[PDB]
Amino acid sequence: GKMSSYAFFVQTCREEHKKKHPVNFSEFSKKCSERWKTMSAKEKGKFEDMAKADKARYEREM
Amino acid sequence: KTRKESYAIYVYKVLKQVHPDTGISSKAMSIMNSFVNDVFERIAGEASRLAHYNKRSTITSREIQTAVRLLLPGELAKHAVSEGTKAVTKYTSAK
Amino acid sequence: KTRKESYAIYVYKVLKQVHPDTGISSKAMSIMNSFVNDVFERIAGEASRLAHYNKRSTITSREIQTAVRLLLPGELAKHAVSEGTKAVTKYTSAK
Amino acid sequence: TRAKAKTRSSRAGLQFPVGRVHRLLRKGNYAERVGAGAPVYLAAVLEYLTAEILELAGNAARDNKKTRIIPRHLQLAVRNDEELNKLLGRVTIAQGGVLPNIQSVLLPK
Amino acid sequence: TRAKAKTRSSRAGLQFPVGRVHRLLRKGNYAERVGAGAPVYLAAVLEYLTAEILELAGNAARDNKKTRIIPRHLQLAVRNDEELNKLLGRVTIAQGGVLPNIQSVLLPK
Amino acid sequence: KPHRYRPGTVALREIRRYQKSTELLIRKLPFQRLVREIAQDFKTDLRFQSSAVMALQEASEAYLVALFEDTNLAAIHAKRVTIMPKDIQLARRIRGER
Amino acid sequence: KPHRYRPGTVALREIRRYQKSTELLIRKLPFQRLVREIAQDFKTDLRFQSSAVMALQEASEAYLVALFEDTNLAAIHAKRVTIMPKDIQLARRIRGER
Amino acid sequence: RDNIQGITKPAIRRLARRGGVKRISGLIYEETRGVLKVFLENVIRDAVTYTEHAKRKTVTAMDVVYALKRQGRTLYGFG
Amino acid sequence: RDNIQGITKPAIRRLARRGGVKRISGLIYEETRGVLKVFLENVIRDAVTYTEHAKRKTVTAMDVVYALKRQGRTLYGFG
DNA sequence: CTGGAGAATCCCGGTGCCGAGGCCGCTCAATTGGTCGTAGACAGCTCTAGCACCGCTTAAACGCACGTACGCGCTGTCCCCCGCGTTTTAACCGCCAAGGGGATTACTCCCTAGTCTCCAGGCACGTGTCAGATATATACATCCTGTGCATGTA
DNA sequence: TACATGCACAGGATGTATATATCTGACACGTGCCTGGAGACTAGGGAGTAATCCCCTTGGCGGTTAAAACGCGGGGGACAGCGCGTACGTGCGTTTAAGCGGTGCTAGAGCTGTCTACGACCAATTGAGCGGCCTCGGCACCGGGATTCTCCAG
Repeated sequence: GKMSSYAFFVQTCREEHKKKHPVNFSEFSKKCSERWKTMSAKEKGKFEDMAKADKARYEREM
Repeated sequence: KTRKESYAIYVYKVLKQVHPDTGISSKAMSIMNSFVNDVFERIAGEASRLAHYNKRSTITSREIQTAVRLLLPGELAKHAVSEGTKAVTKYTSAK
Repeated sequence: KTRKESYAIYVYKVLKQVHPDTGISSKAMSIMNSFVNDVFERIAGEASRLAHYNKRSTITSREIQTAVRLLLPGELAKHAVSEGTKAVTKYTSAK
Repeated sequence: TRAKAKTRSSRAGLQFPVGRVHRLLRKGNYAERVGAGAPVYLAAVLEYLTAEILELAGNAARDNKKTRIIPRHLQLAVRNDEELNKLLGRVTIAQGGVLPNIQSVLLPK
Repeated sequence: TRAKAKTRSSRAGLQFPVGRVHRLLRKGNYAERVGAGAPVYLAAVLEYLTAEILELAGNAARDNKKTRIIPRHLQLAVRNDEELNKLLGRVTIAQGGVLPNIQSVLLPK
Repeated sequence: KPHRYRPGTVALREIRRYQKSTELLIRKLPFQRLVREIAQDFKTDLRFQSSAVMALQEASEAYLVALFEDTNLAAIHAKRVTIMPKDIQLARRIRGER
Repeated sequence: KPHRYRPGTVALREIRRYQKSTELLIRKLPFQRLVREIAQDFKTDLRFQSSAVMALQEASEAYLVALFEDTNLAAIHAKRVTIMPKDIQLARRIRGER
Repeated sequence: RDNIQGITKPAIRRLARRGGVKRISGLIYEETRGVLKVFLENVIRDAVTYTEHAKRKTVTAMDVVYALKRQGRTLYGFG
Repeated sequence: RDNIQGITKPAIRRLARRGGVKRISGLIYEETRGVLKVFLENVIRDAVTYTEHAKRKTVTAMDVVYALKRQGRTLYGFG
């Protein structure tokens, strides 16, 4: 299928805490979603382009 | 004294289709008349509850069909639904 | 969004007469609401059959009183009939 | 003039009384209104269920070497059929008696 | 309405709603017509049986060192009283649990 | 010496005669007096239609006969063939009457 | 030697805990998949409300727990403390559920 | 006087034989009589309740079948 | 990994412990899974029958409590 | 019968939270006060069927004598199931997105109820008769101890 | 060494089943009629529909930890023989009361005709009860201690 703009934000937010500056969903979803609650429209446009590449993939993958 | 209705003549008409040679005692007839009235009140009572649960106010062949699928055991239900569907389909051609 | 009715405020008003210092949780309240709905249907459904057997078209206090005597165990039936008789007597004389 | 009447059961092809069943649905207080397809479906189901129990009771009458059905034959018909014994699973038939059965460990061997 | 209104429950001396009980008796198809004494009798019975189960549940709550009734206390109330257990003999209460009970022949001596 | 059937031989012969017949097994007048005596506690000077005491007898015999089948199963589940008061008390507790 | 509780000591301790407390005892996802699998035979692509599977679990655990009490009585009647399949089969037949 | 004794030992044995019972302990007769008396009390109380509601002085066979149906023991053959 | 095997041996032991059972034979587990599957089939069939009658594609908690109430096992707590 | 160590269950102080319950605004269902049509209370009649009492005949109940068949205690011997270390695996804790589908709303028309008339289907009743219920004899099928064949020691 | 005793009949005795000659009351049918259903009509509103709305069910992210699964010893309960006393099945005199068939009676079911108290239904008009909303307090995990049941070598 396809993946959301939030899914690519969660993936990039997770890599930041995981190996960019050193996973389980349980406690991380607070920090991740409260960051999404104030995420900037220019970052949202980048994650929307990622969601567009995922949707272009989904049109082939079904 | 005054007239009391019962299913007895219709039970006897059906009996003479299924076993033309047999008869039925009056004690067996009052059991059959009890059975017809019991199954009537069970089906109609569940059709009433189905109509009320769905906020409708008309009892219709859908209500009777679903009441027959809940009340009857597995093989009797498929046969009873088939006889009812046949009868309404025939009736609709001449009503 | 659209209004859904329940007995919950009356259950709470009765609780605050018998144990004024206690309260009731939302899961206990939906059990109490279910109990009141079930006992209402059990009394009214027998009152409906009592009226029909006697060819009457009206449910009255006699039909409700008899349905209570049929449905309730012996010690509850004496009290429930006494509370019902007191309520009809107060209502009729205060009207 | 007015066309010669014919009973609603005849239009349906039934022998059970569609007009009575309609009056019983109306006068029984089951709902505010009764659709014309409901009495036909219900009359057909009462006639079907009647045909099933009478067939098995007429077989029981022939097996008991008698020409007329009696309460015994209705009890034997119902309790041998594995679905009529569910439909009538908490009904007692007056003068029906009991279906012959003995527990195997009671036998004299 | 020229005079001032007073709820039928207030004339009857009840907490339960006489008017609602009358609308439910009318719209439930229980009979063709409903007499004015039937709702006040039925509302008084529902209020009484509600007071019984809540009284015993508030005792069970206090004895369990709590101030809020929860499903457990309704089960403990219903299963200890001889008549309420008979009235509710084929009803289950979600989150109620079981009444503590061990057969004496299982005990360790 | 005279003939003897062996103990339990006539018991099986009786089971077979009473499962063959439909007749009522309680004596009618004794049962009718029991029905009137029980009803006397609920209303005084009460009359009974003759059809009503027959309906109560048909119901009562059908109830007891079915309880004896359940009692027989409760006895036969233990390694026994004699029914005992414990078997009635089990049957009526599993059947939800007590 | 290390400490041991005797056989059946911890069984009575378990009986007490599970009668003291109101929790559901079947694991939720495992039960929810069984409900969906059984439903698939009656209609395909059927959805469930999150409270509908809870109502099915509450009713199911209340049924099996009430069956085990009658099963336990059928074992005590036969002079045994161990429950066995013949006890479930008796308990069902005496309540008319088989 | 006592009327439950009219449910004789031979009568209870015939009911037990129709139920398929081979051997009967001597304590069954009093246990049965108690169980029958409790059954009749439960049916005849409801039947008298229908009779009083009808404002009648005779019990009628319909009151018995209504009392039996109301307890989940439906009796066919008496209308 | 049949989905009925998700009713684990530990879970059946907990249900039997709430039922007051001290000792359990190893054949109880398959007998109890057979009984549970029969119970669920009878309730779910009727709940789907109410669902089809409503022309809906989801089962709702009301369909379950109506199915249980029709089978004489009234559940309180879900309205 | 028990002193003393082990391990589980408990009683209490501290700690955080999210659900009970109290408040406010607004639509909708319960009052109030008409008119009017009829369901049922009531009184009086008819006559069914329930109650009471008796005599006679006869099956069924009962009370006892008799003696195995069954229930129950006790012993002994396994074979399971329980308690618990050790390893393995999948349930469940949060957050959200996508969209499938219950919920609501405005339109509108076909179907059910009311309301006539006016016969023919279904009841109460009367009436012969034949299948079920008796009868007396006869016919297999089942039950329950001694009787010899054919087993085996002496 | 002088008869043991299984055991498959042989059969005497006892019941259940079948063929059958007559009798009778309950059945299947015939009929007069009368009332409940059908034929033909109109009106309004429930139900089916198409169009948004928005909401909640379905799917998805891993880690870790808690629940399930596994392996094992050994104990204590399931279960099969055995001995033995008594309780309950069988069968006979004897007795008692149920079932029958008359008689006679009247309470009370079941009904019709009437008069009115009572409930339906409509048009106003409020105030009770619901949804949305906030907030702070009862309950639910913690963390020690500690205590209280458990098992076994004394």
